Amino acid sequence: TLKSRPENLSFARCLNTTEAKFWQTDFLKRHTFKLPLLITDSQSCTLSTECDTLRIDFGIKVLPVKESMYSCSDYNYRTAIYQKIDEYIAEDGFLTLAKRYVNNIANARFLWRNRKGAEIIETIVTIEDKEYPSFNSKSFNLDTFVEDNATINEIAQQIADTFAGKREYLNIYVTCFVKIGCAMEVYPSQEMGKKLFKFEGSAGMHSQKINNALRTIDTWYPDYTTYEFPIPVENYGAARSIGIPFRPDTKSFYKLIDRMILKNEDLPIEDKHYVMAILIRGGMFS
Amino acid sequence: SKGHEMNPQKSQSCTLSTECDTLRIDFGIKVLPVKESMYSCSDY
Amino acid sequence: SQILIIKPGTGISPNIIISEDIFPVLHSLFVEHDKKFGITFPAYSFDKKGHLGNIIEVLSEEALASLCLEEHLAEVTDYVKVKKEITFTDDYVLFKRIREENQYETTARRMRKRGHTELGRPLEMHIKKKNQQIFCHAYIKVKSASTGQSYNIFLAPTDIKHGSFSAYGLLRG
Amino acid sequence: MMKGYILLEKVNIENANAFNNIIVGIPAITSFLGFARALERKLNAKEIAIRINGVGLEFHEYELKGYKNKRGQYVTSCPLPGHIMNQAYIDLNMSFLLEVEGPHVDMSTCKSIKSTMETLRIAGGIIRNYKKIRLIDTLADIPYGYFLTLRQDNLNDAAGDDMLDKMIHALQQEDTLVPIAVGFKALSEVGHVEGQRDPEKDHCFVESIFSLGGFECSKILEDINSCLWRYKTEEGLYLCTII
Amino acid sequence: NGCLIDEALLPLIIDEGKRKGEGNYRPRHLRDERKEETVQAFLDKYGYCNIPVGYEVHHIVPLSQGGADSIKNMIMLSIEHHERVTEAHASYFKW
RNA sequence: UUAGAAGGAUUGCCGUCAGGAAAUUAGGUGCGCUUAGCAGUGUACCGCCGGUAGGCGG
Repeated sequence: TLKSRPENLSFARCLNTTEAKFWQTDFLKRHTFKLPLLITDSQSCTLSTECDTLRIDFGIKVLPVKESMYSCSDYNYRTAIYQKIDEYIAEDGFLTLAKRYVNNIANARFLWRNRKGAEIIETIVTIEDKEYPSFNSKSFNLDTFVEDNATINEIAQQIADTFAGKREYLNIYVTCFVKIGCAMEVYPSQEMGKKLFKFEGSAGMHSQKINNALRTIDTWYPDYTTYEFPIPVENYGAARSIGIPFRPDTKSFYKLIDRMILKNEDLPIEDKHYVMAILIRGGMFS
Repeated sequence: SKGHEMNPQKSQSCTLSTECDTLRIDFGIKVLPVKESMYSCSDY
Repeated sequence: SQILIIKPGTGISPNIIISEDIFPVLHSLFVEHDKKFGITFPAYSFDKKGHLGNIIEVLSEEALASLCLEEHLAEVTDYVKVKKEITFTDDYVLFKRIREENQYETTARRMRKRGHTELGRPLEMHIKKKNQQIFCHAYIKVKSASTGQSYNIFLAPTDIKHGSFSAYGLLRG
Repeated sequence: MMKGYILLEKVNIENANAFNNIIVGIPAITSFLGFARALERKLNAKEIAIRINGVGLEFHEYELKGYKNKRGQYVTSCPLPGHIMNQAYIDLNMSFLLEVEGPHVDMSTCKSIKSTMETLRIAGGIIRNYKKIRLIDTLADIPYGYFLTLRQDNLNDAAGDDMLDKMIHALQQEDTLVPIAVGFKALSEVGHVEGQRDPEKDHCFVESIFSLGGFECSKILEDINSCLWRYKTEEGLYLCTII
Repeated sequence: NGCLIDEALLPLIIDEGKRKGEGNYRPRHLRDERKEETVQAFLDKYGYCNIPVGYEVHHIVPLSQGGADSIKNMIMLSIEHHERVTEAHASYFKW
């Protein structure tokens, strides 16, 4: 009857992320130019007088959702979960959730703060030694996701394939070119004065913040018409910028997966998107 | 984060360098006989 | 009054988008028009330390139609929401600036160039005492016009309910 | 006739009469409920008109006047007379819970109890200090102490010929049981014998009766009446109980 | 006036609490209550009529480290300076 | 209110004497681990009117 969730339950990530590096280059000559961005002692990083282009490089491992189980103490819960995933990967191709994640990689939300004064900002994404056409980032706004561009349809479909389980893996390598201006300041992540984070000597952003940026796709939260802005997808909808939970005890994943596997019910596809969006993270236990 | 609801901590996360793309795992095993593997038995 | 909305949950905090996105462009618009306008923080919240808010409101007594805010703020759309309606209302608090004295060094020069010869501790009492109370109020950075310095202004309620303006859009003596 | 619970928190009795004949230490509970009738007697001397019906005792801290020897047996200490009759004394940081019913229970009658209790003594002991006098609404509104319940069922269902033998057997089974003094049994018929405290009251020679009681924790106790003491007067068997 | 304006005498302000706070930890159940009459009387110490803007009180000897809610114990710290001394008493006594 | 009262207290050399010790096998087995936004804008400057009172311009 599947009366309760198991004592130990965990899902692995399916959007694994590099610690993003930084580089300083020039927009005019960018494909043949790269310079390290040292942190340059309250630590504070800034560009050189000549170089004017931040060159953030990050990689994304996409893994299937079925083979991301890591601990389950009831086989009945396991088969039901796999069946629920199958239910979805058949109805939808996981393209909607893919399109959302890839849109976040297409509109420069990974650049949390380092995108204010960017005149021209270019995002290049490569998979499997196949360089894709340029993603201009200022054209795509950061509230409404887009669904009718061919190349972003291409990469999104590939991500959907591995997500569904058709592919066992999919590595993504993105280089983003920010013309922040000559001798301007770049803002890397902080780690516990103002202690700046160093990756391989050069500065860079924590992988967590970057993954938080690629996770902001929640547009199906209950109180949306009111806020009308995408929030990052956690279990309780806790956007730290506002300060209040955005799903108390109604559409929470805890309650939602207690109404999907615990009690057989055909959920709306808006809420089924969220249950699988959560599945990308982990820690859903008792 | 939040879990089972009704200050940052340090964590270690090793990663491959930017140039490298391969993990090498080095180990060994000593295979030893089963017969001369009794360390304590109290009855001949 | 015209309400300019900080779009929330977009990344950065509201105060940096207040400091480098709306205030700088407003400063130019306010000074070039000879009729002065005003800046109001409807969501101003002095809990322990200031927190400007999530809204700014531009206020006056046709001159707001001559401000042309549709086209002067078209570069930060993915960040600032421009409400097209210009309604008038009375639920406003206007805002004054609180001086933060000056760095001991700055005052020392001033008070040595034309002042007394011997001057020690009492500046280290007076400046520090007034500043702490002043520095806890809400702060906006503004890039300079002709001095090249980073001025951290400090904003506070006035309740004057009607008055004149400065080039920054605040109350003045 | 509203009923309310008034908590007198951390009352520090100094030199209460610990000696009660066969029982030395915990004083007779008749002292601790005659404190309630004295605190009601002087309140109806004023215009408060409160009738206290029950009082619960929470023994938070204790000290017996005396010294521990090498072996472990205490030796009690007494004041020097101005021939020393058998006597012993105890200090008690204990908190009262008063079931109070009457015209009205309010914070002004807590202030009246605050004024009135500073001229009172509990078991012949002066009051040094008090923490707070507050009306409580639930068991949570009571600080961490240990109430004195009457575990008469342990004494009744105890193996022995006589009830003393039963009490000796009872203290040899559970250790938290303490033998406590409760009431007075009549030894003669009532009448106007000469030499009384107040000539108009009928007078009866008595003998203290004793029982076995237990200590129950604050957040382990169930209900509030279960820890409230009351006066009951059968013919010739005056005593305070828990019912 | 009652306010820790000078930051030079600050290190004594941590050291006196740490000296009477070391091995003086006391669970909340046995700690003094934060009665509002104490900050009321400390406002009536010198004028004020309310807590002054941007200054706010601090038990020189941490409440947890056996402190009293008396007049001769409390002080006004700056907010950034209160952050410094509360990081000090967080680290030193290991709350 | 086992109600109602109480000055225990003046005084002292605890010291001399010493063989604890002789023998051992700790130990044999193991999934830690799934996920995680650091900041109030870093927080400010430089001059002006004046007896170390108050303000002001950018």
